[PDB]
Formats: sequence, C-alpha cells, structure tokens
Amino acid sequence: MNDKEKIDKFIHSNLNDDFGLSVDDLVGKVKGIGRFSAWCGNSSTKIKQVLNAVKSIGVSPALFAAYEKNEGYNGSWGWLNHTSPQGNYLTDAQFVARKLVSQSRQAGTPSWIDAGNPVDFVPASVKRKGNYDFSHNMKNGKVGRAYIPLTAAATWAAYYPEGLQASYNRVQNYGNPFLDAANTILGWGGKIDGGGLDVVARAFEEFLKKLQDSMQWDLHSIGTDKFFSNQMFTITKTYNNTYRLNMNQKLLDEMKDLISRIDGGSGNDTGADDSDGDHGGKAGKSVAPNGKSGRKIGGNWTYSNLPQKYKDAIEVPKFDPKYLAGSPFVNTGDTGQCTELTWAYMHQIWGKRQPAWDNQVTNGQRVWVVYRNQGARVTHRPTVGYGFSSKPNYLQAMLPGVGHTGVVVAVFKDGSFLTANYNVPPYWAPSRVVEYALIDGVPENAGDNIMFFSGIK
Amino acid sequence: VTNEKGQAYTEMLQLFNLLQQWNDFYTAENANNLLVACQQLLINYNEPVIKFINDENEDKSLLQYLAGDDGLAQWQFYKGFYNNYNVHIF
Amino acid sequence: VTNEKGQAYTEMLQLFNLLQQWNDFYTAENANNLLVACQQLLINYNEPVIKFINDENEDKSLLQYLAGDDGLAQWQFYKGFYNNYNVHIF
Amino acid sequence: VTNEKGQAYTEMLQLFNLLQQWNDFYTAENANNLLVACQQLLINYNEPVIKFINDENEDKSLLQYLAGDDGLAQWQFYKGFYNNYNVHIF
Repeated sequence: MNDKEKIDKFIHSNLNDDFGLSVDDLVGKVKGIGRFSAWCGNSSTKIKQVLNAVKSIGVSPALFAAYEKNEGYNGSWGWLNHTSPQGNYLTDAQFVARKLVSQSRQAGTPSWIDAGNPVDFVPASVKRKGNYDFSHNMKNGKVGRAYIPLTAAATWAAYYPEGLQASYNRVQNYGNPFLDAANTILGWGGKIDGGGLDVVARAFEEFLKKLQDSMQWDLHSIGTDKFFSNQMFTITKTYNNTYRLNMNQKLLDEMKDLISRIDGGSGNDTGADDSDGDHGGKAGKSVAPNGKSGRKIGGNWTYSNLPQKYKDAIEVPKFDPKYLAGSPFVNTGDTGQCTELTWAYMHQIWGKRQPAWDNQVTNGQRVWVVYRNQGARVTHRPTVGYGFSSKPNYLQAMLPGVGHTGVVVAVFKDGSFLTANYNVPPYWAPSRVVEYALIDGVPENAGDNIMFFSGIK
Repeated sequence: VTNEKGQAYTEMLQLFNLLQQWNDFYTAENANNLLVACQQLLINYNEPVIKFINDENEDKSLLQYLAGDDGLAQWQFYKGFYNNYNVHIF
Repeated sequence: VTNEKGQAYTEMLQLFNLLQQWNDFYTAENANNLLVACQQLLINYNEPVIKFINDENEDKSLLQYLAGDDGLAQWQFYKGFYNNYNVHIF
Repeated sequence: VTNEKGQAYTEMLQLFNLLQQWNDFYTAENANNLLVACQQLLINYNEPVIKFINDENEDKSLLQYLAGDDGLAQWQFYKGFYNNYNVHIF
C-alpha cells in the first residue's frame, strides 16, 4: 500500500474501527507515550480504563492511542491538542472521544486554510475535488469526518499532501496526521483496509437417526406368515416370495408429533363426548374439531381495534381487570403471563377463584391438567367460556415445553373460534393487555396438543 | 438479599450482551425484542442460562444448555423461540 | 428463592421499558448505556425504583423518588446521572 | 449591513456545532429540532448566546449565560427548553 492509499483507506475507516487491535494489545504499546505516561503513570489498569472509555463512546482505542503518540505531550493541554484538560485523565479522554464522535457526525467542510497562519495556496481544482469527496463519498462517523474540518494540516494530508511542506504553504512544515497515525497502527500490528439454516439440516439428520431408532426395536409375529408387526412397523406377506412393509399408526404419531411438538406428542388422554352436552355444561356454544390444523387466522386485536363482526360474536363478559387484583402470579414474577389471564378471566366467567398450580410448573401447554385435577371437565371442542391449553404450533403456542393458554370467547359456524390472550405479540408480559385472536378450527387428531378446559364450579 | 438483586441485573446484562452478537440492533423494535427474549430465558430457563453465561468455551451454545445435544430438539426450540421473540439464541 | 430472581428480572425489564420512553434507541451505544443505567439504579436505589415502577400515576417521576421534591436536588442528581450514563430519568 | 448578515450566519453555525456535541444526530427529526432551537436561542437570548460562543473556557455552560449561577433556575430553564425543542444545552 502506497502512502496515498494508506491515507485514503484510513480517513474512510469508521471512527470506531478497532484496526485489528484490542485494548489489551494497545496497553503495553502505549506505555511511555505522552499522557499515558504523564497522567496514567504507565499503569496498565488506568490505560485500560481510558482505552475502554473511548471505545464505549464510539472512538477506536487504536486511533486515539495513535493520535496521542504522534501529537506528543504538552502538560498544559488535554488529550486533544490545543484544549485545556477537562477534569482527570479519564474524564478528559471521555470528553475528547465525545467531541470526535460529534464532529464526525457534524455538518462540516474541509479546513483549506490554517486559522493561525492564513495562506490560500491550494489549487481551486483540488479544493473542489476534496469538498466533493468530503460531502458525497465520506459518510458520517468516518475518521476523516472527525479530523478534516478541525485543521488545515488534516485537510492537506487528505487531499493535497504537498501542502504540508513550507514550500507550498509558505509558513512551516506540518506533520501528516493520517499517514503518521496509519503507520503507528500498522507498526503496532493494526491493519487498515477501509442464520440457523444449518440447525434445520441437523434437525433433518436427527429425524433420519430417529428413523434408525424406531427400527432398533425387534418385530413380533402378528398371527402367522401373513403378518410380522411390532408397535412401529408391519411386515405383511404379499405372496409366496413377497412381503410388503407397512408402518404401525403409533410410528406415524411417534415422529409426526415430533415434527410439530418436541415432547408429550399425543397421550391419547381421557377426553369428552363429541356431543356438546350444553346441558351437561354450565352454558355457551361449542364446535367439533373439523381437521384443517391451520392456526391463528387473524388476531392480537385489543378490544378497541377488534373488527365489529368478531366483537358482536363475543358471548362472554368483557374481561374486568378487578379479577386480576390479588393474582398469585404477581408474587412469582409471572405478571401478565397467559396463565394469569386464564386464571382471572375463568374466575370472572365461572364466579369462583380458579386454580393456578398443582405443586408442579404450570404453563400454557399444561394448565388444563391443573384445572382437570380440580374437577374442570376439559374437551377437544372449542367451547365459549372455556380455557384452552396449546402445545407449540397451536393457538399461538411458540415455545416447546411452555405452550400457550387463554379463553375461548366466540365460536363460528365455519368451526373457527375467537380467543382472549395475554403475553402474545405485540403486548408481551407483563403488559396485561387482552388480545383477541381468530383460530382456524381444531385438527381431529390434535389430542393433548390442544385441550379445552372449563372453570371449576 | 442485596447481592441477589445485583447478581440478577448482572446476569441479565451478560445474557443481553452475548445474544446481541447474533442479533441486528438497527431497529428499536429488535432491541425491545432481545430485552424481552433475555428476561423470558432467565425466568423459564434460569439454570441453563446461568451455565451458558459462566461458560468460557468459545464454541458454547445456549441451545445446547436449553434443549440438550439433540439437533432436532435444538432446532424445534430455536424455531419456536424465534417465532415468538424474533431473536437468535445460537 | 426462585421467585426473587424472577422478580428482579421483571423489575429490570419494567424499568428499562419505562426509561426507554425518554431515551432515543437509534444507536447501539445508547441501548448498552440504558441497560447499565437501569442496573445501577436498581443496585443503588432499589426502594425508590420499585416505588416508581409500581406507581400507576401518569405524572410519576423517578427523580422525585430518588432526590425528593427539591427541584435543585433533582437537577443535581439528574445532571450527575446523565453525565455518567448519557441516560434520561425524568 | 453585509458584515452583520455574515456574522449572524457564523454565530448560527458556531452555536449549532457547539450544541451538536451534546445532541445525537442519527435522526433527521433531531437535526431539524437543533436548527430551530439554535435560532430560538439567538432570537430570544442573543447576548447570552454570543457570550457563550466567544467563551474559550473548557467548562463554559450556555445555561449559566441564560439562567445565571442558580442551579434550580438553570434546571427549570433546561427542562422547559428540552420539553419544547428536545435539545440539550448544557
């Protein structure tokens, strides 16, 4: 890299560019250098404090250290030359770092004339090119934006390096701030140059391994030569020399559940009658699971922005926050959780304090178990006034092992239903904002993936 | 008691700074998403998160502490978490 | 013990979300500063901060809980805090 | 007359550059607010602003020129100004 290429890449580097040098790399190199020696007493600890402070404000420790090395030490001046010291070493370093960050973003023009010795010698053609580069090519937050406006020496170093010589400027020989800083950083070893998809692949490989694991278990004889099945696969004789390999329904469920739900797949848990048994229940309307797994077909509306047709369809009283008061979830740090809404809203609908726990972790997927253990019925039918428990993929459940819960507030002739929810986007816990979501019916074989429970009576 | 509250604030800042390496912070919405994602990780997966924060290994994965060595379980957890919080936790 | 750690995580997230209303989050640097500021407030001024988080008044001020009703004391506290963390706490 | 217009533009640029050190510029809205704030300062507080611009002291404060040495008056002025323009003038 020639000196012009070094200056060009260096002024176009970000003000916060590490230049391939860590704070630990610089601490040994800046011992004996100006204010690091005079103010920090060559203390590795004090030097690290200054370099970390300038880094946190958005200034490169390597750039700040290279500047101090080239500029030299004047006792009467702060870390920025021609400034008084501001408080102690650290306070002054933080002040200078904030000034450089502000200047870099600041509206500015290259300082073509030295304020102290005003001689206009730079060709108007050079000034036009440097002004164009500084205004159009040099983005905010670059090293050049921080230094080129501050001094004529910096402006000449960037766009007219010959102007640093007394021959051209007619005053004195000036140092090259950009080349000297660049050479110092390079001398120190610094360099100037100017998504879970794999997880998807690993998941597939695991499934292939899971296929091997299913096969590990030995087959049994089903009847005679006709069949030889276990609990995952069926070997069925087809002809004298033929056997076709079928697969046991469990196997399909065994891994199909794994596809959507990581654990607890479907337990073939005790369920409720297909009949709504509205008489059997306290009241409300229900719809049969209709297949079409689907998911949320609309939702997360607050009561104010809920579409009127869905607002008219709500068959339960609007949630009253007074039921939340005295909530057991406040003490546990679970304020605004979907389980807290389920507890408070079911208390409002059923007129009795509902259960929050059964001496086990209660979460969206399992809250139906807590209610069932207290005599709360439960069904695979979305029923108005009933709580729901959903493992991930269903009714807005996003986290495996946590699931989601809420209350069914309306059911529709097409078998879709409206749910009231807490802790869903955009209002996460502990917001306690009630959000209404339209759900696309229920899969016939959801099982414990989706459970609808009543309130205790 | 004073130490426990200080420790919880340190654990939250450490987790936030680690996850920030894999998450774009250009938008204010994402910054809020990572804050919510970190507090839900500490509340629901405290012991795994504390093991991950205190691991000095360069190849450490929070997914390994949360879902074990099974890549499919890690993928299912990650996909569910990312859908809920729009946050990377690799 | 489990509840106390969960509560400290909730208090941190609540304070962060409240202070975020007065602090621009466009830069990553400002986001780290607010996270540190919230931790330092909860560590050194836990009781005032918990009163402020649990206050439902629209005109509630964290400075009133930290420095009392004296506007000069509130200003001196605010100026020292803003100089140290570059964070608004009005 | 020609000198007076040039001087006012220099004073506006000098004030804008000084206040820019305490104000994040990442957003266009903040840049517009600082422009209006500088003009309102030069229109309503010209003499204090010209003293502040021409002060070479490192610890110089525009609030001291605008509200005097009383920290409560400086706070009340700063709070009203920040509320109206969303701009720092420390």
